Amino acid sequence: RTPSSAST
Amino acid sequence: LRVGNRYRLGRKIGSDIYLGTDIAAGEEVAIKLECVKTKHPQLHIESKIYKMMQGGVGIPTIRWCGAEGDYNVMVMELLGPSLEDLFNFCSRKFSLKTVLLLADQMISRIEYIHSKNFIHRDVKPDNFLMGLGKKGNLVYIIDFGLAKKYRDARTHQHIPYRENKNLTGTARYASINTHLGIEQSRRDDLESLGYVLMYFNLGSLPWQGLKAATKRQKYERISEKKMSTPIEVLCKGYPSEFATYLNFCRSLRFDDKPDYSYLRQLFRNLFHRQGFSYDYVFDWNMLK
Ligand SMILES: Nc1ncnc2c1ncn2[C@@H]1O[C@H](COP(=O)(O)OP(=O)(O)CP(=O)(O)O)[C@@H](O)[C@H]1O
Ligand code: NA
Repeated sequence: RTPSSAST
Repeated sequence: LRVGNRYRLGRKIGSDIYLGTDIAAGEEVAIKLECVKTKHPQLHIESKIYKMMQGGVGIPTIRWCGAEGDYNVMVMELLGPSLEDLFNFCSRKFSLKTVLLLADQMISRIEYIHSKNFIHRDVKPDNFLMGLGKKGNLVYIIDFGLAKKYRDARTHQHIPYRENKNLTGTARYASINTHLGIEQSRRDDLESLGYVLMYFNLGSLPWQGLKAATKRQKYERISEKKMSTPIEVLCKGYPSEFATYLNFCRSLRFDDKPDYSYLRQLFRNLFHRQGFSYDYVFDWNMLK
């Protein structure tokens, strides 16, 4: 998954 | 393997979550496992939130919690595919009617959570799942890993205003307030849903796929692009209600109770002018 779309 | 007497573990359905059976009931379940030794135990936290939410329409039922050898275990209602999965299955185009059907239930789910003294802080298409079977017209919300109390449960004292707070949840769908490092509140859950609805309308958001050297330089590009994109440019070519919704969320004060009813009614009035029926016939129900 793209990091812009990942839960952080 | 067994778990909690009456549950049989199957294979993964994502990461961790496994297919299971309730052997006693004869019903498929989802089983979340967390290694006991894990650095940052959170399952047990997620379970206590789900427990406060129980009785809620579109909240998964937690059937059993406990530890089994090397694992903490949460057994829950088995849910269908996420809104992101269904979006990919629909060729990353939802019809206006599907967006409005989803908007009506999603605002309701967020209101329900807020009524139980929590903010979600991770509103995104991946954390809404359709039900299965008789629940197949119901939008569920999941993944309370980043959720927290915004008010005292007894006094309904709101949490204090604070700044310099780090990005919590997902860059693509985060409120402008979240990018600025402001403590999240009810408004931010609703503002994120606004980005989700225009994401479904467009197929992507204009701050997607920004080139950056790092993860940090990238949240900064997404921040800049978001703050420099007027709501009327974002929502151009779509019904004004999507812009009105986001202007309302952006106008809310930190400790303001949203008018959930007004926001639902915006979309219902649009739904009625289009001549659509609330028959739960989503785009994916048409796939042959
Ligand atoms: N009760 C349930 N029924 C069916 N599927 C479920 C479920 N609970 C979670 N899932 C699915 O299992 C996967 C993992 O769920 P979870 O909410 O733990 O994701 P996550 O917190 O690890 C973020 P990421 O998926 O990016 O790693 C997701 O793809 C979700 O769709
Ligand atoms: Na349906």
